[PDB]
Amino acid sequence: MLYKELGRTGEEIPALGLGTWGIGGFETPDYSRDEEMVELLKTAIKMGYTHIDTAEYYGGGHTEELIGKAIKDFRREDLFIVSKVWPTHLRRDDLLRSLENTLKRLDTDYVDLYLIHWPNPEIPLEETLSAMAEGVRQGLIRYIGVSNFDRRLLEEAISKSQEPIVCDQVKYNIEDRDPERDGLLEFCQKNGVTLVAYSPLRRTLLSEKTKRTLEEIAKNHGATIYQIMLAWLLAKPNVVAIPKAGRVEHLRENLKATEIKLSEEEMKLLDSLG
Ligand SMILES: NC(=O)c1ccc[n+]([C@@H]2O[C@H](COP(=O)([O-])OP(=O)(O)OC[C@H]3O[C@@H](n4cnc5c(N)ncnc54)[C@H](OP(=O)(O)O)[C@@H]3O)[C@@H](O)[C@H]2O)c1
Repeated sequence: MLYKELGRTGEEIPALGLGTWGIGGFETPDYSRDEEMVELLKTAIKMGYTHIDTAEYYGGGHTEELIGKAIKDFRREDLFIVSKVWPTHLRRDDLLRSLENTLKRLDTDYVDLYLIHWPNPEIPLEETLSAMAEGVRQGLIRYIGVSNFDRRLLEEAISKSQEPIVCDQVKYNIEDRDPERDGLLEFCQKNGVTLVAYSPLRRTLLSEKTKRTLEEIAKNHGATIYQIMLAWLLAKPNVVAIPKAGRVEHLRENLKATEIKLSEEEMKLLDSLG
């Protein structure tokens, strides 16, 4: 497992996080593979997927419940657990309730990282960030961050927050390159913010052109195309990735991607795909 520093914390985290969207349901709870999913999560944690990405929204709360069971076989302090508050709950009292229920469902006293899941232009950022600071002061949150903030909003968040904003979790992969067009990745890299790439496999939906260049490079490393697209992200400074893998095979395969060394010319060729 590759490790990288989170923001300017002097703390390193696993550079591959464990995406949990769809585990125990999507927008609503799905109780139908609960034992299988708890066992999957335990096996991922045991393989080294100690950085876990979840949200109150996930499975209508049930994803955090399953994660809550799975983490009982491990020392809590060895795990890096990330949750998120949905844009409907960014008002102070709603945020603190969401935090509390997240903690209840995880059955733990704190989260390692807590994110604004999406910005809500109707709720002043300063209010939301100050409520999150209360969470930190109370020992309920170790670090705060944001998600789906463009460069301007990240700047605005940084100016309005007593606590450091350690990351911006955004969509970023071999095809989806809004963080490059926005100057967001450069901003993060110059200002000690970790960019966390969600949908880092683009849910496997890729054009023919990108598949063609991915295949060449994959075979040169005797890897899969998905391994190449993870290694490409991990090769960039300040970039961490959160693939979702509901199968052992993919958990194992994606872990291997942390020991691929792409050449300079392969990096340039891959950069040229979006
Ligand atoms: N707003 C936000 O902040 C936001 C939005 C979207 C996602 N996220 C987070 O980011 C995570 C990942 O994003 P995502 O789930 O949207 O997309 P993703 O990780 O790009 O792709 C997930 C899909 O790829 C498959 N997969 C994974 N590894 C594979 C491999 N080696 N070979 C073939 N297929 C593979 C999975 O299948 P199997 O499950 O069968 O392995 C799943 O269907 C989510 O779980 C969530 O934690 C956050």
